[PDB]
Amino acid sequence: GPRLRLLLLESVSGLLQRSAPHLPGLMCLLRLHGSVGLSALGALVSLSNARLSSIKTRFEGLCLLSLLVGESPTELFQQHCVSWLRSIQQVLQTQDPPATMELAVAVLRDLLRYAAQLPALFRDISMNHLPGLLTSLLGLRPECEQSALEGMKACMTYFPRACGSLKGKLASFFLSRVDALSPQLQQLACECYSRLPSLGAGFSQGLKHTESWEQELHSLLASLHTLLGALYEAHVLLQLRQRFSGLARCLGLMLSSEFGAPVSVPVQEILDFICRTLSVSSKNISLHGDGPLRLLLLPSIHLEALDLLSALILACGSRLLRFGILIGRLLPQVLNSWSILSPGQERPYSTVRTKVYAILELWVQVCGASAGMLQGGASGEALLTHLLSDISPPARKGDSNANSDVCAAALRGLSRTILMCGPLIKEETHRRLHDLVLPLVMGVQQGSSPYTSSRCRRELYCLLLALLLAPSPRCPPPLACALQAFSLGQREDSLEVSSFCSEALVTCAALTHPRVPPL
Amino acid sequence: GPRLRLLLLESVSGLLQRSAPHLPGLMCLLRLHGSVGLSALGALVSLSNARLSSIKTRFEGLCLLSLLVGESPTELFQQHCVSWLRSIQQVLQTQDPPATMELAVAVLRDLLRYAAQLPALFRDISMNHLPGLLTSLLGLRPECEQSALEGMKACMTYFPRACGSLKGKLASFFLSRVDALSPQLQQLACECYSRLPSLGAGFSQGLKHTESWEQELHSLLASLHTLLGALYEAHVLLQLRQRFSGLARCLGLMLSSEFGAPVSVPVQEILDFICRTLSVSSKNISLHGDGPLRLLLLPSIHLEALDLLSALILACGSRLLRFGILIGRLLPQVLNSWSILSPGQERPYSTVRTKVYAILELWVQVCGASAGMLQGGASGEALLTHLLSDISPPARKGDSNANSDVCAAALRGLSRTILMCGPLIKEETHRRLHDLVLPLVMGVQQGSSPYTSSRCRRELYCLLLALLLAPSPRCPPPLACALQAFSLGQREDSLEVSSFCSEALVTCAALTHPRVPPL
Amino acid sequence: APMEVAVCTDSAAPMWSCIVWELHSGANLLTYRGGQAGPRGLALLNGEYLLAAQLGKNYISAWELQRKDQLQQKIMCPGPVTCLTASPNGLYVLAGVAESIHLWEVSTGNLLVILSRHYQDVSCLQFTGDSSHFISGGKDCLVLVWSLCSVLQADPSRIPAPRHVWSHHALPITDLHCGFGGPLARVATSSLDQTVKLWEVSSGELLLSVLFDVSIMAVTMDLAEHHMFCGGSEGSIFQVDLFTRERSFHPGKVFKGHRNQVTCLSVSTDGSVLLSGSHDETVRLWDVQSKQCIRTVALKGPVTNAAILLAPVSMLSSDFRPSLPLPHFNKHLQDQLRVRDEVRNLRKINRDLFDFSTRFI
Amino acid sequence: APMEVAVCTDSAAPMWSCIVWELHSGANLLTYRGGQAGPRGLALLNGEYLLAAQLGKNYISAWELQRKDQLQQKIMCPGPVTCLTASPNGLYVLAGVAESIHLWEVSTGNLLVILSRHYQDVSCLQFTGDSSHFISGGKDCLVLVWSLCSVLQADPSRIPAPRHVWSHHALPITDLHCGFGGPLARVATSSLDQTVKLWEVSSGELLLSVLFDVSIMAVTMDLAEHHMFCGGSEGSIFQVDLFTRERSFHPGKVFKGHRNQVTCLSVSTDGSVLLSGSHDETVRLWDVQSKQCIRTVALKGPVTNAAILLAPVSMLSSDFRPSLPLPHFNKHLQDQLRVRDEVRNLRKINRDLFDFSTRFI
Repeated sequence: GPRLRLLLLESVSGLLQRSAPHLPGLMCLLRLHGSVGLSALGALVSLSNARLSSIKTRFEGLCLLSLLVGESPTELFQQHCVSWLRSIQQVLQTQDPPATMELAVAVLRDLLRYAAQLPALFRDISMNHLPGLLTSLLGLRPECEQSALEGMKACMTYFPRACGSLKGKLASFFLSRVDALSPQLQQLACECYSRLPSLGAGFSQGLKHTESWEQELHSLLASLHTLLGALYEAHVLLQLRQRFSGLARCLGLMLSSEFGAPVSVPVQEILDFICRTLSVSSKNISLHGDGPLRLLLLPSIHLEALDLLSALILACGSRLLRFGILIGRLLPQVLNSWSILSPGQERPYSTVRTKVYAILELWVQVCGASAGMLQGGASGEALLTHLLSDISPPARKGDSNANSDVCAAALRGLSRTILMCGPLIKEETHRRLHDLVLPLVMGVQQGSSPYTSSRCRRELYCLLLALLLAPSPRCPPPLACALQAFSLGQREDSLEVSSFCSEALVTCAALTHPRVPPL
Repeated sequence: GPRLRLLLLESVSGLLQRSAPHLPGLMCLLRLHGSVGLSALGALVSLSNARLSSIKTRFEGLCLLSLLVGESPTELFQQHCVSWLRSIQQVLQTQDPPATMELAVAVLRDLLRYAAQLPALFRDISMNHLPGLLTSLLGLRPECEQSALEGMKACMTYFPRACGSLKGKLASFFLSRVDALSPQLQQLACECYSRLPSLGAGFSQGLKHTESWEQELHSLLASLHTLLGALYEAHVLLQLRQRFSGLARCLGLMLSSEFGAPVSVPVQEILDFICRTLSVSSKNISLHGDGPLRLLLLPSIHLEALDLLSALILACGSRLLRFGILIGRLLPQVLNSWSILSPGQERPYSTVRTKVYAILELWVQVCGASAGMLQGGASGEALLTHLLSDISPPARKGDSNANSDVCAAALRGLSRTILMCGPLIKEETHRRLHDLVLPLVMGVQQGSSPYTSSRCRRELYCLLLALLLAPSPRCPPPLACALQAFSLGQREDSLEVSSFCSEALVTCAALTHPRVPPL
Repeated sequence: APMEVAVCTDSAAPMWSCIVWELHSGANLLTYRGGQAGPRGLALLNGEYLLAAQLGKNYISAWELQRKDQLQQKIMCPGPVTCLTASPNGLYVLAGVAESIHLWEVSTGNLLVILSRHYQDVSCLQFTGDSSHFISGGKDCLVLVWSLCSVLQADPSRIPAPRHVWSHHALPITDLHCGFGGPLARVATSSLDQTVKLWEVSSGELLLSVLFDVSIMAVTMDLAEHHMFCGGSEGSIFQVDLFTRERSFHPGKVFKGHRNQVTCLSVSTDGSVLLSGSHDETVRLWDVQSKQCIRTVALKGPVTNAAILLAPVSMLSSDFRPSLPLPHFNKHLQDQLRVRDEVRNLRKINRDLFDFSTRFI
Repeated sequence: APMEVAVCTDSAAPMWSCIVWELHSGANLLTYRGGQAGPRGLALLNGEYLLAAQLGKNYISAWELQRKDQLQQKIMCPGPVTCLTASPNGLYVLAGVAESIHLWEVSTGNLLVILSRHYQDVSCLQFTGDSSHFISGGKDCLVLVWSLCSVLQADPSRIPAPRHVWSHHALPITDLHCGFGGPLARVATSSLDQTVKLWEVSSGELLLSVLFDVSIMAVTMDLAEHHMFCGGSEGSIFQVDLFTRERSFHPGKVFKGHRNQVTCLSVSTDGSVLLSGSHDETVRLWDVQSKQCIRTVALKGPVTNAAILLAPVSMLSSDFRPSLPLPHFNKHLQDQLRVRDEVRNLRKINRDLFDFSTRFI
């Protein structure tokens, strides 16, 4: 050696002062060698500071300081972190191009992450520097607002207590950006706004933090209800749609992000809001005035409600078991809302159906065998009919892999549901699945179908293995036909399909050659 | 509816002529509704052409034409494809900002993909327009060179025969960019250059194409050998490194890409080159003059050779079985070359080891039970020792998930190798794996270790299931302990780990409750 | 299996009510005092709380794993508590209150449902591995299998019904054991009719039935279900090999050394070590292979509870505190939770950093 | 199972040498003429070529699946060819030339290795499902299990050795059948010593041995290995249930209707239909459940080959041509291939397009 490579870099740094474009490659090589992790380190630090001092070589010094922060020894880091932080803060107010600001913010995020784990350095950095760093981040140019957000995020991730004094001001910086047409800026603003309740001291074992979190969630729910009522009552409709999406994404991020203190999650209120959003399908809108614009905007509102439901499911887990009835009534309702051809082409509303099937898969994942999916009732029957319609192939301009992606999502949902709830599932469902899937796997190996994509074939083989693994106790699965299908698929050209078929054949050998006598 | 939404968009297009930022969102909604994919379509086409005619509203018309090409009916597309192509070509020579050029190139790629599948339209577009489109793409500004490449790629993907007349010129455009410090530009240039042998008529069932492919491969091998000999003989060393990486990536792309005609792949020559590249580990370089720079550059050369080996494995499949001895001697040699601490921190040369383990996993995937890995000999023993060292946890500034990623790669390789070759593998290997893995899975649920990442825990549970599924016939696997570990992991907070443990428990129930008597 | 521990309670409880001691060491890792836990009335909630149904009382006491005499608040019940269990995921608490089953959710403490399908007092409650189903046995000689989904999602107008009703036993059920899994799990029941029955949860079928010459007061199986250990009413433990509907055990497969009825049976994770608590005021530790008593521990009264379990970080860390406090469990018929190891790896952060560096260039 | 077909060859072959006909229809889907294929000498290479070891000759003929009389080039061998097989992946061709096994790679046509471990003529060659191992049986009463990895990666100085040598049979081997899988596969062998043996490939152990009163000339199993069908030397097919090391079959499990020795046995994918070719110049199609002859097809000579297999797109598409020509197979001791369905999906292209559109803004 490390000393030899470090001395090499110090000596051949004279190319900079032209190997500036080569500097990132050399720097990746230096961190790959692990030479950093001390006269050589001190010389590198001094050269980095000298480069940062100038206004034309700031990129080189910033890269050097990025490497230093990345792989400093715990001794060098403690003694030089304050100087590096001051240099980064000074660079953050230089009227530099936004790429320099982005690099400085990334380095600052690394520095703050590595400084928060040193109790002696943490408190010093916090009290003596964090308000100034936040003020500098708030003072960036509009063109660099994106960068500022990451910096703010960093300050709110590792130093939350010291961000409280400016918390309200930070809020003014976030509401302005949650209604932003740029998806990355809007997502980052939502992520920053979701961290507001965690700022401050949080006295009494985070009681203040819990109260702030609950108040923010209730305010977001009220605002979402007002926006939804306004939407369902030209440019203004688009503005309300954007604000609704931003607010709902903020609420979903608050649901599905780490928080310091325990909180009380109102499940009934969020579920009532989701149902209210999903309860306008196609006919309540009608067609008059701005009615067609509402009809155009409706799938985006439905997708945003589905994202909210996904976040709630992730946050709560199996605790939503007593609302599973509502969830299993909601899923086929959304499927019925957006269901509508020539072979090939593409069915409309495919994204909404994929989101619904992902919701189904996630729900089965978090609820295990208690998900209660495809287990009787009108809602389960409707969901199964939609799934079987979306996985069936459609039996001149078009795509060879037509409707492949909804097919793959439905296959994933069906295979997970079968693997986890197959014994509980009725035998007619299993027989229908066999009669639909066995000809499919036999015919994919032997036109324009969803199964021209290898991912769909992999999901179909996964569903076949799930039917073998979790069958009805009263309906034995077709083992020989599935074995033939797996043998055919292990000779397929696609690597993922053949590999899955090999592993599935190993599992089927376990299934076919028992090790202990049965009972 | 569709007619209502299309008429809506036509009427509320007066916002453009300000909802221009809202136009992409409206356009995504329009393609999600499936309203396109015919008076409304004709009006939309006319409005798009009018917008493209002006120099300030070109983005709006380009977006509209993108949607039209995306979801046109096969009747409208045939009648308007020539006009859309001419408009795109006209836009491609306008001295517009590079974002407009990128959008136009994306739309052109979609148009060419959808036009090549219509035999009547294909030949007309080809002969009457493709040379002019290629000339326009070659004539773009340097700042838009990136964009040009995609366009060229499109022209070489769907209209290869008509690109032959300019093929040589295209080559001059690609060699200049394969030695490019921008990773995206270099990758795109390599992808474009790998398509050169497929251009032209290709007479005699692609005999000319096969000959051109073989000649290009041999020329690339000779150039790579010359570059490697020069490297192992300041700024010039970096230039040769960049050229070596570009040429080797071109060769790997030629190996692992679709080609029209059958070709003869020289496996011995490429393997000899890979071995020659990998045969300089640490001591041949020494330390004098530019020696340390060669030592710095060496891991990148080794990684590029490993990428070449990966491409060769993907291209050839199980046909490399008779070179598997060389492959299994190479892998532990590279592991020994880059092996070097305090708990936590990070081991150096981690990327090279991850690449080696990915090579191992891919080799097992393509060779099945014939991979012959960990099945006796010094090379297999060395590989196993390296794997077990890289998956063992290391039993103040640092990362909690230290060395997690090499651990995950080694776990994936080990689990795939066990699942596919476990019965052939000796029992002492299985016992060592049990003694190392069972305490690990029991202790992850109960400091700074690689297994603080959920992905490593998921891979460890996958390895446990592989040991259960493919054990030695003479060494029974520990079933009760693995069941306890899976039960503990299904209650883990991480969703992926708990879901995998649930599915693994279903598989273990299949393994524990036989359905037929044994033999 | 890092430090398997044995958790034992007796009836007298002069100075200690519960004792946690290492299997191979025998030293008292942890102690708890305050009451007298009843049979089948000991549970670990979420690996962080110790719930004990008080013997002959109408309430359930709670302890923290790291604090002695940590009895603070009680779970009031309308009648006497006969059995108590917690779901392995730690989300629900079941108590047998007379002939009924009370279900509480640990998230809110609400009394979710009172199932009154048994016409006699409930003797034992068990969960499956994944908490999808729970099995109840009572002195009504019935074994009821309840789907948690059906029980939780029931309109109070239509009372929940058991997924399965099993009435093959002729005398009151004394113990239940559930294997790993959910629908694919198997349940072992033992009765005073000298019979141990193995059922399949999903099909509801009777897989096996073994008859003994004495009443079977306890039953358990190893995780791999290789064997089945049945503790009788005369201090004799029988081992039945599940590798061989309607058998009839007849007397090398029996453990000798207990004097009074063996009421608690537990098997270590590896299945080589067996724990047995009896009414002779003794907990014995046996080698499964050699049928030899490894260890004998004397208590001050008849053993009511005894189990082998993997010690969580709670029992090992002397500074452990529960993440959430125990809620107030309502006596009559949002979610409190912590919202939230997917941290970016090392080439994750490095690839982000060099993407930024390249984007500068 | 879309259109399972039966591929049959006889000895006389007056006008047709090979016939492919639908199982449930019986109409000749395809025909081939030119020679007389020998026993065990019929193979399908890569689902696109038909290789036939000529009866009593030193060469192997080839046909394209869509062309009659498509005999063009021959695989010369130093001696007479007794058996012929191709790996299921279509990469290798094995031929039994006298006492030796010649291995060719279809990619280049090179004679990779000549294994001469048998001291008598090789009677039959089989591959496993994943082509990892191949099993050879000869008149030397030996069953040899070869790892393809070991055989291909051998220095010509050190001759390759079998992974397993099985000498439990006392009379020459007449047939081999390999189950699905590689190391975990099972192999059924049948001998003139009236015995059918089931072995495990990995451990090399003998799992089962069934003794009959007549010599067993053919053997096969279904994919799930539920049953085992053994065709004897008197025209009787026996079914042995593998759900029950050393048995002894004694005489409802036997198929009646063949007169001379049954030499070919094949089972449909579902296992409900059995194909049997005999020396009585007849191929019979049986219902497995009812043991009743569904169909009888008369040929012009003793049946040498008969199999049931899923018809590839080659047999269904009348315009099919092989992707690669057959190489020249060298007579004495880079890669020619097509380099390299991962096409971007619909939100793949849409997400790329809207990323571009947003990047403009």
